[PDB]
Amino acid sequence: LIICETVPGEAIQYSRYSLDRTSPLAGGCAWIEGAFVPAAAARISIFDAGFGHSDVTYTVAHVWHGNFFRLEDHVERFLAGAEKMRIPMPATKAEIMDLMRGCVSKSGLREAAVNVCVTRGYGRKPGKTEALESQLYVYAIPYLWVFSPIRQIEGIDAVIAQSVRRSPANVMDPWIKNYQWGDLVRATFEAQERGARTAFLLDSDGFVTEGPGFNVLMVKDGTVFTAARNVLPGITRRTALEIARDFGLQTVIGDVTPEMLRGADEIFAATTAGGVTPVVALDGAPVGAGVPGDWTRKIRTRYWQMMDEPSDLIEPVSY
Amino acid sequence: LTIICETVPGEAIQYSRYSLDRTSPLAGGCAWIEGAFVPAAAARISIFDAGFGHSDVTYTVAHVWHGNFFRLEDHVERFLAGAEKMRIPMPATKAEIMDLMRGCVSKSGLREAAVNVCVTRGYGRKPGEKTLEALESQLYVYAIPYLWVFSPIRQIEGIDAVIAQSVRRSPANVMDPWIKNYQWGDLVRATFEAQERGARTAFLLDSDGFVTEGPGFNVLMVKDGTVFTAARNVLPGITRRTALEIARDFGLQTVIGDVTPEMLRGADEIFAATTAGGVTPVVALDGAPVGAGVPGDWTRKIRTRYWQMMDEPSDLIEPVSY
Amino acid sequence: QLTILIICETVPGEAIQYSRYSLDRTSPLAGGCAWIEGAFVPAAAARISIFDAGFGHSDVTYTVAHVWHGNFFRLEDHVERFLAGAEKMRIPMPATKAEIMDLMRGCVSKSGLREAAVNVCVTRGYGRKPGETLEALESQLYVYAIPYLWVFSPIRQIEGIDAVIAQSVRRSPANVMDPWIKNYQWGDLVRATFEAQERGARTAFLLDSDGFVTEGPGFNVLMVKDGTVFTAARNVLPGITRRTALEIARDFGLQTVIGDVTPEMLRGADEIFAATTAGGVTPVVALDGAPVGAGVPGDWTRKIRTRYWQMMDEPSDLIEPVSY
Amino acid sequence: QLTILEALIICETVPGEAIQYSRYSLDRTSPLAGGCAWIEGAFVPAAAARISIFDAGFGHSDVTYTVAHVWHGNFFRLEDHVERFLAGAEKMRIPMPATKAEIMDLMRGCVSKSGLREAAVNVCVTRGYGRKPALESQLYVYAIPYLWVFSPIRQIEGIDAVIAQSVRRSPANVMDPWIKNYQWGDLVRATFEAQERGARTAFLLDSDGFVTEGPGFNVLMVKDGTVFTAARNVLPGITRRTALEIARDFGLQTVIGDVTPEMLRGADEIFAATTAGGVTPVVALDGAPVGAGVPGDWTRKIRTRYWQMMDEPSDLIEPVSY
Ligand SMILES: *C(=O)c1c(COP(=O)(O)O)cnc(C)c1O
Ligand SMILES: Cc1ncc(COP(=O)(O)O)c(C=O)c1O
Ligand SMILES: Cc1ncc(COP(=O)(O)O)c(C=O)c1O
Ligand SMILES: Cc1ncc(COP(=O)(O)O)c(C=O)c1O
Repeated sequence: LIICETVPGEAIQYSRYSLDRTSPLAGGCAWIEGAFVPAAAARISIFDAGFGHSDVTYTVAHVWHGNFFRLEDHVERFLAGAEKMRIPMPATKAEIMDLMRGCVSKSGLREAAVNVCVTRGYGRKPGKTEALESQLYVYAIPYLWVFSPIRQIEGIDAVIAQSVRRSPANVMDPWIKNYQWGDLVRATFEAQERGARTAFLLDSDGFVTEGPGFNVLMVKDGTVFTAARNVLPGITRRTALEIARDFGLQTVIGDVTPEMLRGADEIFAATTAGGVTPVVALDGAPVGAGVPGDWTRKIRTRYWQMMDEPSDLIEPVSY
Repeated sequence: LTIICETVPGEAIQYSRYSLDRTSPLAGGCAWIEGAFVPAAAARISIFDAGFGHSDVTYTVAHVWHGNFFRLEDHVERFLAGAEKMRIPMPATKAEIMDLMRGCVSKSGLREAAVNVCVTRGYGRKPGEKTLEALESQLYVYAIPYLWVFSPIRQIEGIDAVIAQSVRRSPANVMDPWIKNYQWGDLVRATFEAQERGARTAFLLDSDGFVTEGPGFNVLMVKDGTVFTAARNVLPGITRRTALEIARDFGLQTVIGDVTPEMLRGADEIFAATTAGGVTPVVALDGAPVGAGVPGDWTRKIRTRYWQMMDEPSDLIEPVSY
Repeated sequence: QLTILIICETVPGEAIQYSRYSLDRTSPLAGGCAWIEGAFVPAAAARISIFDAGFGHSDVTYTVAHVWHGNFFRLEDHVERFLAGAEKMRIPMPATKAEIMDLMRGCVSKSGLREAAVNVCVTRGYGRKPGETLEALESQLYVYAIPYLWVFSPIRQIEGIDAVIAQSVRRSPANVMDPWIKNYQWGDLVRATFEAQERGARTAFLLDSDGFVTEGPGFNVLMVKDGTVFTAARNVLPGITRRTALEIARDFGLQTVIGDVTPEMLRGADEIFAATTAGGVTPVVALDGAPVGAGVPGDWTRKIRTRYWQMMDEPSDLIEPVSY
Repeated sequence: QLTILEALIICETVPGEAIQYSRYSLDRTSPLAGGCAWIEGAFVPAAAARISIFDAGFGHSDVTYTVAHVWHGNFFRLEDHVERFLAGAEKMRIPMPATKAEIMDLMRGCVSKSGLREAAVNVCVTRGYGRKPALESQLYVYAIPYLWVFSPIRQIEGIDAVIAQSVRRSPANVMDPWIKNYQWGDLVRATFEAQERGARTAFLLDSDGFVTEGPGFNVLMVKDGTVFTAARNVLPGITRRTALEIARDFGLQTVIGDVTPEMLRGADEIFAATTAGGVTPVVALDGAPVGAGVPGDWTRKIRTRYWQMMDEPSDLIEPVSY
């Protein structure tokens, strides 16, 4: 089922530096039950209901060129989903941001993926009081790619999965970022069996939702369409839609049919682990012209250039 | 959200009378983690195991009662088959798994225990990676004191339930309940709804409106000489399997097949079945009594025979060598 | 017994009043007139072949446009939705948009009815038409104009109705038979009506597979919360009464959102109302035995209802007087 | 263009095989010869049978029905059909305006007056169009020449099918396929999909991904000596019922229960079952051969036995008095 090669001349470029590895936390740092530890050594109690019940939600913020991107938006969504899942939060928004910034700073990574999750926990904590049994776990590790940097430029192929559907809103809601990947994993297997890189899942009514780790967007005659129901409201998606509106395009978050996809001018995936990815073939047929689309490239370009432009959306890490 | 427990004096559920020597640190609860038997309270897994971040894991729970394993072989076979269906390579043989489970219980000293075994997709190549295609999957095992979904008292006196209206069971073509798994998002939602509606538990319906199971147990009903229980969108429970064997031995018909809410509302009796507690009468449903509103005759006979099977020599029990 | 639905009682002084006139019954078409297989016929004589696939397969779609005070309301909107659904259903249309509107105008005119419901439907047909060619379409267009129909009575339009969220039935999915196409497949909707009756309410709202609010039997469901009007996007007919209510709402300065509606949204709503050509705008004053907001017809609902009926007497691109 | 039935009096059949029409002459001086309906109290020529446009059976599809057939002048399972018909009308809550005996007499009369020795006989009941010219339900009956979903040649040579991916079968908790009904929106969509993909017909899945039925027929499969067919979200067909009786008489096991696409793709044989044509081999599915790719061995024996039952005196047949 640390730094990476990227396309010369294109918008995705790691930082040019070298990491001080005297620190055992350099390269990847987790925070577990009050301790900053080397990511490789980070372990959780097997009795955490985050494991045995998948009673856990999370988000992933990224750092690029030493800048957090939309860290505040991420933690607010993380917090809103934990409230929806009814998991009490054992730390404030400010505290969580500080723990994430601490994991990144300690790791020294300028290109990084920062996971924070909260679990229902494993019962009373070692040692207090009504005191919360929820557990926060954080880690900052090298930036993750669902699709490689080369494919961020050259594009991927996809299928509409036929053997599995996305988890319904009234079973376990994709709106809450969650670790229940049973359907997403099955869809990844199906993609492999059919010779594609990834799969889009349909919901029970047959509408297009998302894929294993990314939102799905399409462009058609000057409008960008993306699903409202049975998907995570991704923050890459939010950015792409803000970019598209700046470019004068219209945006619609609403029901997306497979016929809409098949007729689309352009399709692309969006996720914090990779950014904006052209999808150039669907179910064996070309998407539009079969090459990364015009709007796709100009949205992807703007996305990466934002990593370096001062704005309310970026926050430099203090290392 | 919701070593010895109080039991009802004189009824069929009684713990072993004994003293547990605590000289060994494994006594009271023992886990097997990455090649080592450790005390349960110290059992920890890598946060990077996909069994966590993707719930890429399946498991079973077999129990020990009066120092006897109950249907250990059936549990391991089912566990192995679900792992195959989930496409998780198994890093152990059936015989190996059974010996780790016996070892955890033996080292724990517990005569009444719950024994969990699960396999996850793993966290990448194991430490001491010695080749690329050595299996990355992880097997974790633990034996801890026997767990009760419903208390020993409720096993005798019964519980009340609701049919959930705010959540449905995971469909077979999303993540199949037939594979025992840790994706409890819907089961936890149903637990919250029960609490908000003032009932002990909830039964979930599937997308077509049929009765499936609840949070940690199968649902069975009795009507005019037949025991009915869902086929689709449920775990094929081994407590359910035993209850149906017992029913047929009592002369009743058994039907594994679609169960409707109207069937439940007309039932003579309803009961829950799970390894974590056995056979539990369900005496009220959506605030209305089930049958005569007390534990039914067949439920009580099945429950009694079930616990007696923990003592009676059979192919179903395997005594633990402490 | 099931209750889905020339002059009926209305509330005196309120915005709903029939025309005061005398219908002359000399022409046998007066009071109700259908067009069936090239012929205008009295409504009571209107019959179709039992072998029409619109019956045996429900291979049929339709719309109902209404006449009030002798004015057609949004006739062209209706025929445009009608045609678009028939194309979605792949039923070839045996007439042009213009021809359809003329037939509908014909039926109303010949009926004499100043308050009427005008149904046009197209079926896959019963095979080769009498008098034929494999060339010729087999689809059948049927039309009728009969006295105006009320899902909820004129008095309930003023005083309000009570509803339940159905728990024993769900709305047909988009990938089974799409509610977006107005259709005659009312299996789920009839089940929901019976459940309403069993639970002591006037009607029921159906949820879809994912547990979201859709529509009721013959009407759309709208709600008002803190200055915004909400109504479902998916698994509903895009009603033209709904379309009109939203237009009115935005001219009152309210926001509007067509999109997913949850049961919890409804349970917190300030107001709830139904919308349909067969009766207009209906207050929903109790849901699942609980009061909706204050439990009386709500402020905005009453303004929207009032304005809707006023629009029947206001020349505009939306109303076309009937030539009697 | 929609093709639901391939073969709308006598049709061409495979010489020497089990399906053969009667050789007789129709007395056509009667207006009813060749097709006779009963509508609102009168027998009328089928081609002039018309119903009120205001019948809720049209405007709401508030209607259920069955079709029993006559072969070689014998009604086949007439009583079973009327009993299924009546039970579905009760489930749909449509009052029945005639007795079981009165229905069977009207069906027999329509056949007798038609003179058809091979006939399809439809009986339906609708909610009606209001107070009649008390109870408003309407019964309509017609006997017309026997109808073929698949032609007599393909009853022998077999057909090809696809599993529909563009549409799903109506759920039990929307409009239950268990009640035979005229709501074919989904079945028509599946028929168009079959046509687009170059196959003669399609099988529909339900919400959970299980195999249900097709447009006008049940789906059965054979694997290693057992016949499987869906339980949920299908009509409990009487051809299906007959085929499973024959299978059991032949010594095969029969299982009415959940059928997966994987099971179909693995089957030894697949066949369709319906009153409009009988038992049809399905020799290709999604462009792959079913089993060996020829009409299967058990399919052929069941089909042969089915047609021989049209002539063998038994509780299954009753001769029609013309
Ligand atoms: C029509 O009766 C109908 C509506 C309302 O749509 P209009 O406002 O009349 O266009 C809504 N939902 C259903 C199922 C209907 O049949
Ligand atoms: C299921 C799913 N959809 C979409 C996303 C991406 O959303 P975001 O842009 O906030 O990372 C994720 C992240 O991996 C995801 O898990
Ligand atoms: C969802 C679910 N259903 C049913 C069961 C009961 O199965 P068994 O009797 O094999 O323990 C379990 C727990 O044991 C379960 O988690
Ligand atoms: C949907 C459906 N399934 C199955 C069947 C077959 O049922 P029977 O064998 O009783 O005719 C029919 C008959 O046309 C049908 O309409």
